[PDB]
Amino acid sequence: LPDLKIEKLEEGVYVHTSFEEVNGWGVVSKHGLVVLVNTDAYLIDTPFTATDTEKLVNWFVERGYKIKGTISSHFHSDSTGGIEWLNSQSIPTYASELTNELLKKDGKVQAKNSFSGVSYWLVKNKIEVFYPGPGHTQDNVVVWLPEKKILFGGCFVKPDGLGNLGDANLEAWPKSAKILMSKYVKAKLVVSSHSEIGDASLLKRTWEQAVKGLNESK
Ligand SMILES: [Zn+2]
Ligand SMILES: [Zn+2]
Repeated sequence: LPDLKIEKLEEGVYVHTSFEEVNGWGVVSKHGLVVLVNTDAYLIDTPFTATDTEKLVNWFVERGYKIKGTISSHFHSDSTGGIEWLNSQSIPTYASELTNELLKKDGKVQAKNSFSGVSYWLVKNKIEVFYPGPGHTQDNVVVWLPEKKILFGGCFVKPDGLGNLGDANLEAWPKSAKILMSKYVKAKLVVSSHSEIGDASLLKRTWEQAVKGLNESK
């Protein structure tokens, strides 16, 4: 099983990539980010496991950084698997109240901090959490970095195919995807969960795949 990967994307922005093996899929990988605000560090999604989340934390803590908060883009374990351990560490965890509501239903540990609004600033003018509408899941949120013009779209951004439809809203995804496009028309980079990095075109490609996957389902 490949090691938790950490790669500097640019100043103050790192992509963490963790790995899971699941029968009927082989070895799956998952991208999140760590975002620095000066010497404050923020986790955008957690690794699948407590153990990899710890490694991720330690890596930055040992380099001097203070883990100030974590935000999970949706309720599925590939974003939320580390929440429990981080809670036991008194490292502050966030999720929208819908994500938290869905985590509870799933029998999962909830984030300690939440918010009810479409938009929420985790750091004043530096980290914005935004809910486009239902897509991959009812609750999926994106994370925007205004200074850098980087959008982490989580599993909502699916330019090459929609992936797991298990909890999806095919009816709503096209609308949500358009809302996303209209909000962040000047994105320079778009980091997704299971696709390589790209520019703002990825948001259009998602709208397109949403519209396709929808038609297919009828
Ligand atoms: Zn998911
Ligand atoms: Zn995913």
